[PDB]
Amino acid sequence: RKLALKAIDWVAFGEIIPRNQKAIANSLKSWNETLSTRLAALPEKPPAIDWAYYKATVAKAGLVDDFEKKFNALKVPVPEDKYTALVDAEEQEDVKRC
Amino acid sequence: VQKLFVDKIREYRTKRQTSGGPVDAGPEYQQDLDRELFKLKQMYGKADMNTFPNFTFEDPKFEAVEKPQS
Amino acid sequence: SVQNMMRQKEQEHMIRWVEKHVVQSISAQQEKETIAKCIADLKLLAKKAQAQ
Amino acid sequence: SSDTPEGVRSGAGAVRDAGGAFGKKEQADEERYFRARAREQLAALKKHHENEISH
Amino acid sequence: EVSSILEERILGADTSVDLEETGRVLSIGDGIARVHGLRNVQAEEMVEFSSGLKGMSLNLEPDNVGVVVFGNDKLIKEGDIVKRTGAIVDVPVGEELLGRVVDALGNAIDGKGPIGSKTRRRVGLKAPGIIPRISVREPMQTGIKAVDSLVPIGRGQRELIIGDRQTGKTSIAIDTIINQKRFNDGTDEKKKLYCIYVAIGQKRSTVAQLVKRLTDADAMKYTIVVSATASDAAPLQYLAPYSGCSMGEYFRDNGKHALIIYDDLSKQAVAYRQMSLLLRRPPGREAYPGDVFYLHSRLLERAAKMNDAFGGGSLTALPVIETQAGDVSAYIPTNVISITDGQIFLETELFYKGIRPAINVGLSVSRVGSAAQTRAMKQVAGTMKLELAQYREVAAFAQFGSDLDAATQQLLSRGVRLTELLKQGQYAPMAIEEQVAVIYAGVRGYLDKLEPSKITKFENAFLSHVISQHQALLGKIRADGKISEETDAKLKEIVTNFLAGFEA
Ligand SMILES: Nc1ncnc2c1ncn2[C@@H]1O[C@H](COP(=O)(O)OP(=O)(O)OP(=O)(O)O)[C@@H](O)[C@H]1O
Ligand SMILES: [Mg+2]
Repeated sequence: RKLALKAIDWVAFGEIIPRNQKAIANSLKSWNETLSTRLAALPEKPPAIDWAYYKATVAKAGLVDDFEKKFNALKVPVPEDKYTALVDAEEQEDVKRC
Repeated sequence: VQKLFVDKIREYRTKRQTSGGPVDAGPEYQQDLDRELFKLKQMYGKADMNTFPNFTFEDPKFEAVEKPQS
Repeated sequence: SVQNMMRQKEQEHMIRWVEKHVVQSISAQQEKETIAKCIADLKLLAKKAQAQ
Repeated sequence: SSDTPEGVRSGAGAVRDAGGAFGKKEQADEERYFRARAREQLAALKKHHENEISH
Repeated sequence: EVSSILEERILGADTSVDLEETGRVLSIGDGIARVHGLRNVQAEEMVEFSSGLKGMSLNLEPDNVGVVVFGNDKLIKEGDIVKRTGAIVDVPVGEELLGRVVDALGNAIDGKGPIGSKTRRRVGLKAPGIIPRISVREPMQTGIKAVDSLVPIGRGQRELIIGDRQTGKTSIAIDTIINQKRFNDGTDEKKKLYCIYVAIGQKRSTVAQLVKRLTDADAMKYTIVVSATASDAAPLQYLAPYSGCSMGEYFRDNGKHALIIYDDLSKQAVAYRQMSLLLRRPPGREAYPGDVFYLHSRLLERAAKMNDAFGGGSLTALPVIETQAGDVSAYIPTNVISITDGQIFLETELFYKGIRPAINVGLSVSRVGSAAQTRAMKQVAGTMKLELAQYREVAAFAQFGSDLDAATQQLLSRGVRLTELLKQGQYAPMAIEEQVAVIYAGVRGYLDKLEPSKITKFENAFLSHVISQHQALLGKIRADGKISEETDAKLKEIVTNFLAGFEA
């Protein structure tokens, strides 16, 4: 899999200082603690699919193996990254204003 | 007791010779295990015999806000 | 869960036929009773030599 | 007695379960006090103005 | 291939003839057979009747022998034949029983298959003496914040769970089975634990709900359950405590560790009283026989901490005892109190006042003391035990107190907030490194300004923080065992950083 690190969420990242908007900065740290535990719930690799024991234990053949032939060569397309760029776009304009 | 033993082995092989399946069960064992599995498959799940599952999921729209500083 | 559950249904129905069918088959074997006495005592002849 | 697990110890709500003098003095004091609060809460409940227009 | 395995068994069966030492039946009634004959039976020897039931001969009288029946007496007619087996009662034992449901005699009731155990063991063995024992030092982790703080349990101690009906006596002994999953899937061989659970006279539907609770938490691959239910005969609820120690002594004899739970021992003294008064034995106080102390003593003395010359094994015993109206001064609640080491006294008043688990720490003791706590837990809980004990002196001033000294207002202020740390939901057992951090947040003084209703919400927020963002500190209290000066400062800014921005 792939996993990149981050910076320290210690002093600055919870003190964004909006117009008395400490609640929006508090919600920003609350998403990092939730997703890091959901990443700690499941590993990077899933379980392995034993194919040889499937043929003998489910030995009524045809209908068992045809689903196991179609679901084996499938693909899982992850969601889009369209909102990933526009949120990073407003950081470029505000850093020029800061 | 071996002569009693092979008498048992004879009656297992006449029980092997089947053409209609359950001879002594009748409708009693046929209505039971058909209703027993369907009562258990209702607790198990509605899945087909060969339909492989495939779907997709929608991630959250990462929105932004404004904050005027400097 | 269907291939292994239904196997136990005819595993019990197998023995449900035999043990009611043995007693109707050995009830007329009185010609086998005259050797059943003659095979018992030779095991007893084998048995009484153990303590002696 | 009570300075060990073996001996008898008293719980909460043991004056009313006895039913003596203090158990009867407590029931007639919760009633003679909350009888006057059924007066002041019912007299001020007649001060709804919409009912008076119906009157 | 269903016909082939049935033909396989009957040729593999043994049909051989033997001798016997039989004796006719005189008078069967209420589950006590009187047999005339059987001139060479030992005491407590298993016989078997003509129908198929088995029997254990308890009274060796001159002209007859009194044999209890393992079943129902409607199949025993006067004039039957009582053959002899020739052996005292023995149970299968080994590693193969792990993850099965067994009755009091080792048969399989869950319907997976027969036990493949190659060994066999008697149930009437003795305890080890004084020489093969050593003092208890290792901790047995329960996972309850009030047990490991104030009434600890070592690995070889007997601890009694005493209380009334419906106060969470079964639930305290059901998450102690769940909590040992974190060691039982790892690598450290001398920290694993094995749990056995004995149900004595409960209904079959309750045991069928508790196996599913332990199947859900993936905690039925190292647990055995011995079920002698309510419908089963009166002597099968007598053997079943002694049929579990014989499975918990195979792990003590071979250098391993174990745990056993008797649920409950107050239904064994009743199933044994019925067997006595039907055999015409002299009664005593509350119609119990003269040897009900000798019934429970030689079952709890089999729990021992062995030394290194014999293997280093252990056996830990937790018996459950149900009192009636909170009177521990009855007959059986005073036998088992004077045998064991300490009690955990769950009240019913604290259960409805919000304190759950409702452990009364005023009456709960443990006489192995602080010698079974780790060095981290011992340092913080030694002041907490002194702090809570000063609160219980002044609990009677809380209902009308505002005109008191500022020390007394402080003693009330810390006692309420230490109590909220002790409450805990069901089926959530914690770790010792997470337990010591929450106690350290409270006993130092970092909570006397937070509102007493928020102490639960603050704790669930703080624990999920330090698991993900301070994982490298909870590996230097788990592996170190103690809490040093480097970790004392490192934990100090953590609870000051979280408390500063908390309310959001
Ligand atoms: N920590 C807890 N918090 C809240 N509820 C609990 C807790 N522990 C147990 N309970 C509840 O208490 C109820 C009864 O508990 P439990 O059956 O363990 O008591 P018991 O005295 O062992 O029962 P019995 O009297 O049948 O032996 C259960 O319904 C359970 O949901
Ligand atoms: Mg219970």
